[PDB]
Amino acid sequence: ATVNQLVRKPRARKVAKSNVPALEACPQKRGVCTRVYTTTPKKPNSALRKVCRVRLTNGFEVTSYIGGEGHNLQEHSVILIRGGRVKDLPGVRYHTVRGALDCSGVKDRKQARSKYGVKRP
Amino acid sequence: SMQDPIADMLTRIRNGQAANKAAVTMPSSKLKVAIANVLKEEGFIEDFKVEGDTKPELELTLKYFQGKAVVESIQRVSRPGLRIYKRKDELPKVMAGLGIAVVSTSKGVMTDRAARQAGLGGEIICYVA
RNA sequence: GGGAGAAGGCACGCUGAUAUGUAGGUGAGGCGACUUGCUCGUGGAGCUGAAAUCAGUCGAAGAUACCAGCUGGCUGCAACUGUUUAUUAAAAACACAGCACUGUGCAAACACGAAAGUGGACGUAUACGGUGUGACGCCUGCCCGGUGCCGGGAGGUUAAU
RNA sequence: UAGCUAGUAGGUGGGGUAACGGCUCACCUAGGCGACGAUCCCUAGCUGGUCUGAGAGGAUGACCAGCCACACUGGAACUGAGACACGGUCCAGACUCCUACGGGAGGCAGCAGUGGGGAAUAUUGCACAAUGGGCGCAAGCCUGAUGCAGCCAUGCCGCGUG
RNA sequence: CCCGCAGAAGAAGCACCGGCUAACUCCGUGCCAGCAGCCGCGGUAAUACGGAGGGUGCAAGCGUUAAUCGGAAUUACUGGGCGUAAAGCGCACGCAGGCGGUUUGUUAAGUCAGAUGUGAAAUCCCCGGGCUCAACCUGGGAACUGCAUCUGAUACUGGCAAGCUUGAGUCUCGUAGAGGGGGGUAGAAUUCCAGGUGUAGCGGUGAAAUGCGUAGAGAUCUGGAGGAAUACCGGUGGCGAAGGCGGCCCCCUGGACGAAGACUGACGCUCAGGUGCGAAAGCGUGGGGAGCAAACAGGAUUAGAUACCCUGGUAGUCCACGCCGUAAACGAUGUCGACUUGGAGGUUGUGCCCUUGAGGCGUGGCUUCCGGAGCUAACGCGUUAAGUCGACCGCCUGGGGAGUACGGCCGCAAGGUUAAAACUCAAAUGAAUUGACGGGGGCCCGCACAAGCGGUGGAGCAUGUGGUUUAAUUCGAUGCAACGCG
RNA sequence: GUUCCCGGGCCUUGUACACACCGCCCGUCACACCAUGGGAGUGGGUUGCAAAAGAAGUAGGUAGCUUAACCUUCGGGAGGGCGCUUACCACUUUGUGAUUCAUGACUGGGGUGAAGUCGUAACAAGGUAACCGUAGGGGAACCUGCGGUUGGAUCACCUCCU
RNA sequence: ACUAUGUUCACG
Ligand SMILES: [Mg+2]
Ligand SMILES: [Mg+2]
Ligand SMILES: [Mg+2]
Ligand SMILES: [Mg+2]
Ligand SMILES: [Mg+2]
Ligand SMILES: [Mg+2]
Ligand SMILES: [Mg+2]
Ligand SMILES: [Mg+2]
Ligand SMILES: [Mg+2]
Ligand SMILES: [Mg+2]
Ligand SMILES: [Mg+2]
Ligand SMILES: [Mg+2]
Ligand SMILES: [Mg+2]
Ligand SMILES: [Mg+2]
Ligand SMILES: [Mg+2]
Ligand SMILES: [Mg+2]
Ligand SMILES: [Mg+2]
Ligand SMILES: [Mg+2]
Ligand SMILES: [Mg+2]
Ligand SMILES: [Mg+2]
Ligand SMILES: [Mg+2]
Ligand SMILES: [Mg+2]
Ligand SMILES: [Mg+2]
Ligand SMILES: [Mg+2]
Ligand SMILES: [Mg+2]
Ligand SMILES: [Mg+2]
Ligand SMILES: [Mg+2]
Ligand SMILES: [Mg+2]
Ligand SMILES: [Mg+2]
Ligand SMILES: [Mg+2]
Ligand SMILES: [Mg+2]
Ligand SMILES: [Mg+2]
Ligand SMILES: [Mg+2]
Ligand SMILES: [Mg+2]
Ligand SMILES: [Mg+2]
Ligand SMILES: [Mg+2]
Ligand SMILES: [Mg+2]
Ligand SMILES: [Mg+2]
Ligand SMILES: [Mg+2]
Ligand SMILES: [Mg+2]
Ligand SMILES: [Mg+2]
Ligand SMILES: [Mg+2]
Ligand SMILES: [Mg+2]
Ligand SMILES: [Mg+2]
Ligand SMILES: [Mg+2]
Ligand SMILES: [Mg+2]
Ligand SMILES: [Mg+2]
Ligand SMILES: [Mg+2]
Ligand SMILES: [Mg+2]
Ligand SMILES: [Mg+2]
Ligand SMILES: [Mg+2]
Ligand SMILES: [Mg+2]
Ligand SMILES: [Mg+2]
Ligand SMILES: [Mg+2]
Ligand SMILES: [Mg+2]
Ligand SMILES: [Mg+2]
Ligand SMILES: [Mg+2]
Ligand SMILES: [Mg+2]
Ligand SMILES: [Mg+2]
Ligand SMILES: [Mg+2]
Ligand SMILES: [Mg+2]
Ligand SMILES: [Mg+2]
Ligand SMILES: [Mg+2]
Ligand SMILES: [Mg+2]
Ligand SMILES: [Mg+2]
Ligand SMILES: [Mg+2]
Ligand SMILES: [Mg+2]
Ligand SMILES: [Mg+2]
Ligand SMILES: [Mg+2]
Ligand SMILES: [Mg+2]
Ligand SMILES: [Mg+2]
Ligand SMILES: [Mg+2]
Ligand SMILES: [Mg+2]
Ligand SMILES: [Mg+2]
Ligand SMILES: [Mg+2]
Ligand SMILES: [Mg+2]
Ligand SMILES: [Mg+2]
Ligand SMILES: [Mg+2]
Ligand SMILES: [Mg+2]
Ligand SMILES: [Mg+2]
Ligand SMILES: [Mg+2]
Ligand SMILES: [Mg+2]
Ligand SMILES: [Mg+2]
Ligand SMILES: [Mg+2]
Ligand SMILES: [Mg+2]
Ligand SMILES: [Mg+2]
Ligand SMILES: [Mg+2]
Ligand SMILES: [Mg+2]
Ligand SMILES: [Mg+2]
Ligand SMILES: [Mg+2]
Ligand SMILES: [Mg+2]
Ligand SMILES: [Mg+2]
Ligand SMILES: [Mg+2]
Ligand SMILES: [Mg+2]
Ligand SMILES: [Mg+2]
Ligand SMILES: [Mg+2]
Ligand SMILES: [Mg+2]
Ligand SMILES: [Mg+2]
Ligand SMILES: [Mg+2]
Ligand SMILES: [Mg+2]
Ligand SMILES: [Mg+2]
Ligand SMILES: [Mg+2]
Ligand SMILES: [Mg+2]
Ligand SMILES: [Mg+2]
Ligand SMILES: [Mg+2]
Ligand SMILES: [Mg+2]
Ligand SMILES: [Mg+2]
Ligand SMILES: [Mg+2]
Ligand SMILES: [Mg+2]
Ligand SMILES: [Mg+2]
Ligand SMILES: [Mg+2]
Ligand SMILES: [Mg+2]
Ligand SMILES: [Mg+2]
Ligand SMILES: [Mg+2]
Ligand SMILES: [Mg+2]
Ligand SMILES: [Mg+2]
Ligand SMILES: [Mg+2]
Ligand SMILES: [Mg+2]
Ligand SMILES: [Mg+2]
Ligand SMILES: [Mg+2]
Ligand SMILES: [Mg+2]
Ligand SMILES: [Mg+2]
Ligand SMILES: [Mg+2]
Ligand SMILES: [Mg+2]
Ligand SMILES: [Mg+2]
Ligand SMILES: [Mg+2]
Ligand SMILES: [Mg+2]
Ligand SMILES: [Mg+2]
Ligand SMILES: [Mg+2]
Ligand SMILES: [Mg+2]
Ligand SMILES: [Mg+2]
Ligand SMILES: [Mg+2]
Ligand SMILES: [Mg+2]
Ligand SMILES: [Mg+2]
Ligand SMILES: [Mg+2]
Ligand SMILES: [Mg+2]
Ligand SMILES: [Mg+2]
Ligand SMILES: [Mg+2]
Ligand SMILES: [Mg+2]
Ligand SMILES: [Mg+2]
Ligand SMILES: [Mg+2]
Ligand SMILES: [Mg+2]
Ligand SMILES: [Mg+2]
Ligand SMILES: [Mg+2]
Ligand SMILES: [Mg+2]
Ligand SMILES: [Mg+2]
Ligand SMILES: [Mg+2]
Ligand SMILES: [Mg+2]
Ligand SMILES: [Mg+2]
Ligand SMILES: [Mg+2]
Ligand SMILES: [Mg+2]
Ligand SMILES: [Mg+2]
Ligand SMILES: [Mg+2]
Ligand SMILES: [Mg+2]
Ligand SMILES: [Mg+2]
Ligand SMILES: [Mg+2]
Ligand SMILES: [Mg+2]
Ligand SMILES: [Mg+2]
Ligand SMILES: [Mg+2]
Ligand SMILES: [Mg+2]
Ligand SMILES: [Mg+2]
Ligand SMILES: [Mg+2]
Ligand SMILES: [Mg+2]
Ligand SMILES: [Mg+2]
Ligand SMILES: [Mg+2]
Ligand SMILES: [Mg+2]
Ligand SMILES: [Mg+2]
Ligand SMILES: [Mg+2]
Ligand SMILES: [Mg+2]
Ligand SMILES: [Mg+2]
Ligand SMILES: [Mg+2]
Ligand SMILES: [Mg+2]
Ligand SMILES: [Mg+2]
Ligand SMILES: [Mg+2]
Ligand SMILES: [Mg+2]
Ligand SMILES: [Mg+2]
Ligand SMILES: [Mg+2]
Ligand SMILES: [Mg+2]
Ligand SMILES: [Mg+2]
Ligand SMILES: [Mg+2]
Ligand SMILES: [Mg+2]
Ligand SMILES: [Mg+2]
Ligand SMILES: [Mg+2]
Ligand SMILES: [Mg+2]
Ligand SMILES: [Mg+2]
Ligand SMILES: [Mg+2]
Ligand SMILES: [Mg+2]
Ligand SMILES: [Mg+2]
Ligand SMILES: [Mg+2]
Ligand SMILES: [Mg+2]
Ligand SMILES: [Mg+2]
Ligand SMILES: [Mg+2]
Ligand SMILES: [Mg+2]
Ligand SMILES: [Mg+2]
Ligand SMILES: [Mg+2]
Ligand SMILES: [Mg+2]
Ligand SMILES: [Mg+2]
Ligand SMILES: [Mg+2]
Ligand SMILES: [Mg+2]
Ligand SMILES: [Mg+2]
Ligand SMILES: [Mg+2]
Ligand SMILES: [Mg+2]
Ligand SMILES: [Mg+2]
Ligand SMILES: [Mg+2]
Ligand SMILES: [Mg+2]
Ligand SMILES: [Mg+2]
Ligand SMILES: [Mg+2]
Ligand SMILES: [Mg+2]
Ligand SMILES: [Mg+2]
Ligand SMILES: [Mg+2]
Ligand SMILES: [Mg+2]
Ligand SMILES: [Mg+2]
Ligand SMILES: [Mg+2]
Ligand SMILES: [Mg+2]
Ligand SMILES: [Mg+2]
Ligand SMILES: [Mg+2]
Ligand SMILES: [Mg+2]
Ligand SMILES: [Mg+2]
Ligand SMILES: [Mg+2]
Ligand SMILES: [Mg+2]
Ligand SMILES: [Mg+2]
Ligand SMILES: [Mg+2]
Ligand SMILES: [Mg+2]
Ligand SMILES: [Mg+2]
Ligand SMILES: [Mg+2]
Ligand SMILES: [Mg+2]
Ligand SMILES: [Mg+2]
Ligand SMILES: [Mg+2]
Ligand SMILES: [Mg+2]
Ligand SMILES: [Mg+2]
Ligand SMILES: [Mg+2]
Ligand SMILES: [Mg+2]
Ligand SMILES: [Mg+2]
Ligand SMILES: [Mg+2]
Ligand SMILES: [Mg+2]
Ligand SMILES: [Mg+2]
Ligand SMILES: [Mg+2]
Ligand SMILES: [Mg+2]
Ligand SMILES: [Mg+2]
Ligand SMILES: [Mg+2]
Ligand SMILES: [Mg+2]
Ligand SMILES: [Mg+2]
Ligand SMILES: [Mg+2]
Ligand SMILES: [Mg+2]
Ligand SMILES: [Mg+2]
Ligand SMILES: [Mg+2]
Ligand SMILES: [Mg+2]
Ligand SMILES: [Mg+2]
Ligand SMILES: [Mg+2]
Ligand SMILES: [Mg+2]
Ligand SMILES: [Mg+2]
Ligand SMILES: [Mg+2]
Ligand SMILES: [Mg+2]
Repeated sequence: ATVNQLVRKPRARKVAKSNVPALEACPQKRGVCTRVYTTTPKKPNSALRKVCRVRLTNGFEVTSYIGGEGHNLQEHSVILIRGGRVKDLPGVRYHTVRGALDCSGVKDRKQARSKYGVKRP
Repeated sequence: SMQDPIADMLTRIRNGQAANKAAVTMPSSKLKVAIANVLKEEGFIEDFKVEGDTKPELELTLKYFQGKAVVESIQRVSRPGLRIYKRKDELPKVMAGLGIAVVSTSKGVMTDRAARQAGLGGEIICYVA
């Protein structure tokens, strides 16, 4: 406030940081993948959530959630990563794209198959 | 410490109307009389005087139609901290043209309606609803 | 304050020129004058003379000889200059400024001395002696059972007489 | 990031520039910029616009058009009306290159295309028929400029699928 | 582009269906598997998971991801705030800067009006036109919010000359005050020191003990030494910018307020950097040290007690000279000015009548409390505003990370000051409301306690549970409110 | 007989409780993961200063070697070209800083994680009111001193007064 | 006088 104060120091616009550091406004990104493993979520949930560390191509080292029931990911295996938090595993802030590269489609799925990368019956 | 005298006039008018007060004394000036006469001429104030030789005291006489006051709202626009000069076509119209904006134009102080027809702009002193 | 000559660089000879030797130093024959002078203040003839810049020029090399720092980084110990085993040890040892405890009221404590007397001191507690520690910065914790020291005086034991 | 700055800031005179100018010299003066942000650091081609918004604004600058900049990296000039010259020249460099070992090449940020990078983005097509461009009296020759074609639901829009 | 056959023939997916948000059932699964844009779904009757049917929404596309704006008045110029939610620097002085009472001039910088040039074309926009239609192309128009110059206008703002008196300041005269700085001295008390009296305790506590005492303490009296603090007066009293400031007396000294004049003639208000002051605790050096008292020791308490309680007790607390620069430095409320109903006090002035008897009306300063309009999320504030406006400054932008790190600046140090980011959460927060609770308060009541009386718990047996055993020892009840219970 | 123990009733008050005190809740310690500062250092990027360097070219100077037109006394003048040379200067070299990004034994805190350990600091007078500053102490919340704030509770137990 | 604690998610 005070118009003279604003002339002397203008309104600093709140530069809101991005949720997902995949960098340079990229839709998806390749990941070599290391340590595929299970993890427990926060309070009201309780499960064994399937998740992997992902050595990204640009240099970053991120965890990514593995959606669907069952997966082919292990040790290495090159996968594709898209954005999206899980909101349960604190730290996990990406999703593996099912269908793309070494990550295969979910077995025996019918409804909602673009998500989970499965072809027609 | 008394930076804007014109705003102080318009508060005395606003605060006189809130208190249901008959008359409103204050130190006079050239620009005070010009504004006070425009408010009278259209009909927010009911008469005024400028009694005094050495130390003049301009007192107004506020209008009341019902129990409610006549001056609904009155505010300073072109304050000394931020002067607001509008052009001919960019002149405002208060309350969609049933209130007035006192505007100091090159041909004396006048209403915004008169400034449009006269064909000129100026410093918009105050909106009066 | 330093470190610091940190590190590391560049320029250096000779010959002309600027300048028939310069700024500078320097002061004479003069001339005011002021008086009696080993005079004041001009005055600047000669001698003297850097340091530069510019242009040449020779050599492989110009601070050419003698003379005359090796430098930087990490780290222990001791703050420092100093002292020390004359004649195998120079140091981290001693000392040191600074710090604490302690004694000492002046015929001071203490020391040398059978003593007289001397130093301490022709000083007097902001002084003096002893002990430890050892600039400076941050600090210096618990134990008084044992050994010492200090204070207390009832009681026990206790010499000479 | 609080001080930067010695051709630095101005003068006189000489040279040089198509043109004026510390453009560049010699001397002279001691400035100049700086809290209305110099200097230093990081980032960035700029605009018409584009998207968004009630508007103010916010974000952005692919395609079309104007300006600038650059041409393997670092320099220099020559030629010319125009360049300190994408497909000139000369050095130097890194990397590919062929040789008879003496020495030579070479420059896709023109068009196709390859490897590599990437989440990701196309044919080693046809044609000067038009529209400009180049030279030439012209005819014409030249032209990956342009006009077509390929590819891709990448969009906007039409008709399907009775 | 036009006809010519041919035959529905070759030509439909994929999101979603718990709320936001258009659309529901059934099986499978059982906090698993999984979903998730936000809230959240799944623990054996899932509308949210997986499948199935059914629906809904788009359809040669659909969804997911990323990216920008929007909604976000969540950086607020249009258009937000700062008593308690995030947010008034601890308080002053003050240069640059922002703002400035009032009347004449006078310019024309701002401002306003007009005019001319330009603001490339495309794009956008509107009326047309052309492709079967559309997208697309396209004619004209408007626009290009601008910038420049040129001529005017003088209200306002500025510059510039005089003013002028309301602001602001000076002088005269008094009044009040723990304003300050320096120096004296007074009495009460506490402690220790010396002595007299005197005979077992004193001291302390919830209860004890450590501690002091037959060496004669405690108590009592006399004389003395110290140091620190000033009973009563003393108040919702006063003074100070804030921090803060109390015995009494002098020395120097700053301000405040009133009275009626005279003078100056806007000299003013704010203030980034900057400087000054700034409780307590610390820190340095030199003193001082009664009481008190971090640390520390012992004794209790306790499961433990590095605490609370007790007995001791050093730095410190005190003075001189420097440093520190912070506090819930608080009215949690920046400074200055104007304006807008009241009431009850306190405090300090000053005028007019009769002091005609501790009177009475008035008008000023400072101040405590309760309330009106109005404001506020509410609580509340309310002429000393958080009301109504103006000037300027400081600050805020979800909670954690963090007033932390790094770097600067300052500091002897302690540390102060300036001040991030990654990461992480969907909250954190304020006021008020209804309950419930409290080792909060009041008032009652009940075999609740007291006042009694007889029992259980000891024994043996009956019965019921737990357990253990068993082929089975069916099943249920399992704090009061299950256990001679169904 | 009503002070206390237990339960209940009404009123008032504080509350960080609403599964409503059998409530909430703080910090160490233990484990896992993530980001993050310090750290003997190590490995780059950029870049300041101080020099050395000097290829090509351009210009200035020219003892040397030349040489078509102009002038000519038919001798040669002029002028030019090469070579040399000086200046300007690129590559490159040396030293030393600055800054910035990686990385590093170990280490300091920080965040997150359904049912770990130790206590119970806070919210009620939270059982010693809480909190702010500061100093000392302590396994941990914290405790203690000094000053400050109310964002503390009860102020029918005293007893005696207006 | 002193006098500690109440595993997790839920049901409203
Ligand atoms: Mg879990
Ligand atoms: Mg206009
Ligand atoms: Mg030095
Ligand atoms: Mg060294
Ligand atoms: Mg020196
Ligand atoms: Mg040297
Ligand atoms: Mg040297
Ligand atoms: Mg050295
Ligand atoms: Mg020599
Ligand atoms: Mg010479
Ligand atoms: Mg001479
Ligand atoms: Mg001379
Ligand atoms: Mg001389
Ligand atoms: Mg003579
Ligand atoms: Mg001479
Ligand atoms: Mg002379
Ligand atoms: Mg001579
Ligand atoms: Mg030379
Ligand atoms: Mg030479
Ligand atoms: Mg020789
Ligand atoms: Mg030579
Ligand atoms: Mg040499
Ligand atoms: Mg030598
Ligand atoms: Mg030497
Ligand atoms: Mg070391
Ligand atoms: Mg060693
Ligand atoms: Mg070692
Ligand atoms: Mg050492
Ligand atoms: Mg030594
Ligand atoms: Mg030492
Ligand atoms: Mg020696
Ligand atoms: Mg000796
Ligand atoms: Mg010796
Ligand atoms: Mg020896
Ligand atoms: Mg010997
Ligand atoms: Mg030695
Ligand atoms: Mg020796
Ligand atoms: Mg020493
Ligand atoms: Mg003798
Ligand atoms: Mg003797
Ligand atoms: Mg003697
Ligand atoms: Mg003597
Ligand atoms: Mg002594
Ligand atoms: Mg020694
Ligand atoms: Mg020693
Ligand atoms: Mg020391
Ligand atoms: Mg010290
Ligand atoms: Mg003893
Ligand atoms: Mg003794
Ligand atoms: Mg003794
Ligand atoms: Mg003794
Ligand atoms: Mg030309
Ligand atoms: Mg120029
Ligand atoms: Mg639009
Ligand atoms: Mg719109
Ligand atoms: Mg909007
Ligand atoms: Mg831009
Ligand atoms: Mg492009
Ligand atoms: Mg194209
Ligand atoms: Mg093009
Ligand atoms: Mg141009
Ligand atoms: Mg140009
Ligand atoms: Mg170039
Ligand atoms: Mg170019
Ligand atoms: Mg190229
Ligand atoms: Mg080229
Ligand atoms: Mg080139
Ligand atoms: Mg080049
Ligand atoms: Mg030609
Ligand atoms: Mg040219
Ligand atoms: Mg070319
Ligand atoms: Mg090419
Ligand atoms: Mg080559
Ligand atoms: Mg190409
Ligand atoms: Mg390719
Ligand atoms: Mg042909
Ligand atoms: Mg053509
Ligand atoms: Mg031609
Ligand atoms: Mg022709
Ligand atoms: Mg013809
Ligand atoms: Mg042709
Ligand atoms: Mg061709
Ligand atoms: Mg083309
Ligand atoms: Mg399509
Ligand atoms: Mg298509
Ligand atoms: Mg596709
Ligand atoms: Mg047809
Ligand atoms: Mg047919
Ligand atoms: Mg048919
Ligand atoms: Mg048929
Ligand atoms: Mg079909
Ligand atoms: Mg399970
Ligand atoms: Mg169920
Ligand atoms: Mg079901
Ligand atoms: Mg479903
Ligand atoms: Mg369906
Ligand atoms: Mg799409
Ligand atoms: Mg947005
Ligand atoms: Mg906005
Ligand atoms: Mg605003
Ligand atoms: Mg807000
Ligand atoms: Mg708060
Ligand atoms: Mg707050
Ligand atoms: Mg404040
Ligand atoms: Mg304040
Ligand atoms: Mg501030
Ligand atoms: Mg000022
Ligand atoms: Mg002004
Ligand atoms: Mg004015
Ligand atoms: Mg005025
Ligand atoms: Mg005029
Ligand atoms: Mg003007
Ligand atoms: Mg203008
Ligand atoms: Mg105009
Ligand atoms: Mg246009
Ligand atoms: Mg149209
Ligand atoms: Mg048509
Ligand atoms: Mg049409
Ligand atoms: Mg269009
Ligand atoms: Mg058109
Ligand atoms: Mg047009
Ligand atoms: Mg037009
Ligand atoms: Mg006029
Ligand atoms: Mg005028
Ligand atoms: Mg004027
Ligand atoms: Mg006075
Ligand atoms: Mg007075
Ligand atoms: Mg006083
Ligand atoms: Mg007084
Ligand atoms: Mg007093
Ligand atoms: Mg006083
Ligand atoms: Mg005083
Ligand atoms: Mg006084
Ligand atoms: Mg005592
Ligand atoms: Mg006695
Ligand atoms: Mg006794
Ligand atoms: Mg006694
Ligand atoms: Mg006694
Ligand atoms: Mg006495
Ligand atoms: Mg004493
Ligand atoms: Mg005394
Ligand atoms: Mg005292
Ligand atoms: Mg005051
Ligand atoms: Mg006051
Ligand atoms: Mg006081
Ligand atoms: Mg006193
Ligand atoms: Mg005074
Ligand atoms: Mg005064
Ligand atoms: Mg005064
Ligand atoms: Mg007065
Ligand atoms: Mg007057
Ligand atoms: Mg006057
Ligand atoms: Mg300030
Ligand atoms: Mg100070
Ligand atoms: Mg003080
Ligand atoms: Mg103090
Ligand atoms: Mg200390
Ligand atoms: Mg002290
Ligand atoms: Mg010291
Ligand atoms: Mg000291
Ligand atoms: Mg002391
Ligand atoms: Mg003492
Ligand atoms: Mg004991
Ligand atoms: Mg204890
Ligand atoms: Mg206990
Ligand atoms: Mg136990
Ligand atoms: Mg114990
Ligand atoms: Mg005590
Ligand atoms: Mg003491
Ligand atoms: Mg004193
Ligand atoms: Mg301060
Ligand atoms: Mg200070
Ligand atoms: Mg503070
Ligand atoms: Mg205070
Ligand atoms: Mg207060
Ligand atoms: Mg505050
Ligand atoms: Mg205020
Ligand atoms: Mg003030
Ligand atoms: Mg002020
Ligand atoms: Mg006011
Ligand atoms: Mg006021
Ligand atoms: Mg009143
Ligand atoms: Mg009163
Ligand atoms: Mg009130
Ligand atoms: Mg009033
Ligand atoms: Mg009032
Ligand atoms: Mg009042
Ligand atoms: Mg007032
Ligand atoms: Mg206010
Ligand atoms: Mg408010
Ligand atoms: Mg302020
Ligand atoms: Mg700020
Ligand atoms: Mg912020
Ligand atoms: Mg944050
Ligand atoms: Mg703090
Ligand atoms: Mg800090
Ligand atoms: Mg640091
Ligand atoms: Mg410093
Ligand atoms: Mg200092
Ligand atoms: Mg320092
Ligand atoms: Mg210290
Ligand atoms: Mg300390
Ligand atoms: Mg609350
Ligand atoms: Mg509250
Ligand atoms: Mg109760
Ligand atoms: Mg009983
Ligand atoms: Mg009985
Ligand atoms: Mg019995
Ligand atoms: Mg019986
Ligand atoms: Mg029995
Ligand atoms: Mg029993
Ligand atoms: Mg029995
Ligand atoms: Mg049974
Ligand atoms: Mg049984
Ligand atoms: Mg059963
Ligand atoms: Mg019952
Ligand atoms: Mg039951
Ligand atoms: Mg029964
Ligand atoms: Mg009860
Ligand atoms: Mg009842
Ligand atoms: Mg009630
Ligand atoms: Mg409370
Ligand atoms: Mg709750
Ligand atoms: Mg509890
Ligand atoms: Mg802790
Ligand atoms: Mg923590
Ligand atoms: Mg780290
Ligand atoms: Mg690190
Ligand atoms: Mg490092
Ligand atoms: Mg050179
Ligand atoms: Mg060369
Ligand atoms: Mg020839
Ligand atoms: Mg010839
Ligand atoms: Mg010839
Ligand atoms: Mg020649
Ligand atoms: Mg480690
Ligand atoms: Mg380790
Ligand atoms: Mg356990
Ligand atoms: Mg335990
Ligand atoms: Mg507690
Ligand atoms: Mg506590
Ligand atoms: Mg309590
Ligand atoms: Mg307790
Ligand atoms: Mg407590
Ligand atoms: Mg409390
Ligand atoms: Mg504290
Ligand atoms: Mg502290
Ligand atoms: Mg502490
Ligand atoms: Mg400690
Ligand atoms: Mg321990
Ligand atoms: Mg303690
Ligand atoms: Mg306290
Ligand atoms: Mg526990």
